[PDB]
Amino acid sequence: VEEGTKLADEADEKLNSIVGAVERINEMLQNIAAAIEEQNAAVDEITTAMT
Amino acid sequence: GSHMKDVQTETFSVAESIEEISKANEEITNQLLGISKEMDNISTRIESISAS
Repeated sequence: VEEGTKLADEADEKLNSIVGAVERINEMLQNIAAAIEEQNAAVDEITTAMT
Repeated sequence: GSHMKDVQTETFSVAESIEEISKANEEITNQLLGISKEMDNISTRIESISAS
């Protein structure tokens, strides 16, 4: 239990650090989704211009 | 007037020539107006291309 509680309290911290880290990935992924709405508006402005 | 029988042949040739030039320079003045409008169409369009 001495080294089971040591490795498990380290596996606690390294897994509660993922619940923030992969949420920081999600926050960046919502910001590229928002950039795709601008590319679609901009390519529609370029397409009516080139026509 | 012996040589007036040639001055009519000459002044006929000038009178028939000058009258062709008189309508031909009006035909050219008409073409210059039509060119001017079509250069303005080119001018207008290269402004629309500049804004595009």
